[PDB]
Amino acid sequence: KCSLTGKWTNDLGSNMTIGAVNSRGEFTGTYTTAVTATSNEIKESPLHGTENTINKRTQPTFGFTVNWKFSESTTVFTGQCFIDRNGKEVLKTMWLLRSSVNDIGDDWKATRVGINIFTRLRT
Amino acid sequence: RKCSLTGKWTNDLGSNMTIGAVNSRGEFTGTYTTAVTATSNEIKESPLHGTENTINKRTQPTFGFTVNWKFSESTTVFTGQCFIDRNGKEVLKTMWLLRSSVNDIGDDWKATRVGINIFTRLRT
Amino acid sequence: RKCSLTGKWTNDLGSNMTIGAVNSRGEFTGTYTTAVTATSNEIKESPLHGTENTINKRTQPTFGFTVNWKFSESTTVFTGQCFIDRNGKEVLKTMWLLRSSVNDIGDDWKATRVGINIFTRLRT
Amino acid sequence: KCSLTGKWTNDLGSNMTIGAVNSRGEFTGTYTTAVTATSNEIKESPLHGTENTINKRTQPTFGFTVNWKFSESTTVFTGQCFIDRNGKEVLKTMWLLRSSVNDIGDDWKATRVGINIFTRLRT
Ligand SMILES: O=C(O)CCCC[C@@H]1SC[C@@H]2NC(=O)N[C@@H]21
Ligand SMILES: O=C(O)CCCC[C@@H]1SC[C@@H]2NC(=O)N[C@@H]21
Ligand SMILES: O=C(O)CCCC[C@@H]1SC[C@@H]2NC(=O)N[C@@H]21
Ligand SMILES: O=C(O)CCCC[C@@H]1SC[C@@H]2NC(=O)N[C@@H]21
Ligand SMILES: *[C@@H]1O[C@H](CO)[C@@H](O)[C@H](O)[C@H]1NC(C)=O
Ligand SMILES: *[C@@H]1O[C@H](CO)[C@@H](O)[C@H](O)[C@H]1NC(C)=O
Repeated sequence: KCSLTGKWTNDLGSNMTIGAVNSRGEFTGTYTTAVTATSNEIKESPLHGTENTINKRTQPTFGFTVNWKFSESTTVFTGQCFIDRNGKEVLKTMWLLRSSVNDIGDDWKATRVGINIFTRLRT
Repeated sequence: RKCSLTGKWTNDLGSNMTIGAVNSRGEFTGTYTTAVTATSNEIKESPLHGTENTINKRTQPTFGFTVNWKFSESTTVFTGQCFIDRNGKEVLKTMWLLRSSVNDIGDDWKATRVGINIFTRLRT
Repeated sequence: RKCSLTGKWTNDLGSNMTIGAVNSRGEFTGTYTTAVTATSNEIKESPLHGTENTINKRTQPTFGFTVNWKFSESTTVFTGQCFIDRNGKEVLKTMWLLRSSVNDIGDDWKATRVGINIFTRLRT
Repeated sequence: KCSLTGKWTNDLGSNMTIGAVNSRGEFTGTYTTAVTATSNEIKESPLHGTENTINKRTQPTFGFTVNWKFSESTTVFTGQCFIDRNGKEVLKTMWLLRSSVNDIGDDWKATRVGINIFTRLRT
């Protein structure tokens, strides 16, 4: 039931747009982040993921990657699409954000972690 | 010099991956062979797809990828960086999140397991 | 103005904590009442002990604390910051790691679950 | 078997010293980190934790907090003490590091995550 294809929003204000998913579970899309950790003018980036098909679960598991266009940075999201009591969709995700570093000896700090909630937009 | 994602890699738990191209866009897919599971099902090669960052031609770009487990309801996401070590050997330093499937959203809080991984080239 | 850890807090899952002093050192202990479990055992108030940072008198210091689950083999660690919101209400923004017990070190990779939590004062 | 009381070292080079643990599972100690994320002269800080007693497990679960003396920063560790095949002790931990921020609206990036391995020192 829960479908990833469409236009979602975050508790941070981000805007993601996913296209349709396949047979292979794959989808594509674009992210418009509203916050950055990088001091660079934010720009609409592409996200590539995949959705789980293992059994027609009305509430699949998903993950996707964001290739930031404005940072040497990479973000990954994983989560599950849930069907509320309101009858409403809900991505409950969690993400890891890697920062680019110049030494294997500094990598240990290269990574942050958090959540995000996505919902849908009207119209 | 050149840290390409492309190639065959193994990893600290025994797991093994195989990654292909990398478009002019960093996009790339491959397969995954875990060596271990949180679940109870026989392992099956699973497909992977990711993107390599290229926003200031760096010789050790970051990357990320999803793994669509074939034998399971859940999914894992990996993010790291392609380091060129001192030995001159490439070394993927990585980290993931394994998202398990839960029946009830009020049970979400527990579906997320976190970990590391270090990949090293297989290829002789 | 003043974000003290001291007081009674509840949290987004229903869980509830009670924290006491805060020495001249930030050290402090209290109890914990989870509302939910990864395990199968009846819940029992568990003890907690932490430390509040005070290295440049900030009005919203960071903190951390461990929870020594009484009904279980495992442990959870919380770290966050004591925000003074705009409503003027304190708000603990937090995050944890729940370390489960495993029998075999080769099974370590899966013992770590990660999550959030937001605490809000109970006290009327 | 696995005992936390003593002097350990990391894969980063850090030095921690824990005292004895109680009956309540509690211990104390001091951390000497060898890397920082903060640009401040590093200084030996105090760590307060607790160890799990729930059944005499020769391989308990532990967690402790580090009140950094040189940063507005807090670190938390959790892990398990393991008894190797070599007969040797091994803390396999994982930590979360909170950075101090000035706005609830920037908190989302306030947190990094990683590992650490501790072993023992000789002498
Ligand atoms: O700092 C960078 O290099 C790019 C940051 C991208 C924004 C991150 S993605 C995780 C979190 N969720 C969002 O929507 N934005 C921040
Ligand atoms: O147990 C499942 O739900 C399928 C997971 C398959 C492997 C996970 S991905 C994180 C960790 N590292 C590996 O190489 N494999 C495990
Ligand atoms: O299931 C166990 O092993 C005991 C865990 C008790 C509660 C965990 S701590 C993280 C999460 N947030 C809560 O308030 N409780 C759970
Ligand atoms: O940057 C700060 O504010 C203090 C950093 C303390 C060092 C951290 S603790 C996690 C990781 N492990 C270590 O031993 N050091 C880094
Ligand atoms: C997303 O778009 C909505 C309206 O379509 C807007 O109000 C919000 O500010 C946008 N946030 C972005 C661009 O991430
Ligand atoms: C820890 O001490 C050892 C020797 O006791 C030393 O070689 C190492 O550099 C130290 N690291 C620190 C001070 O964190």
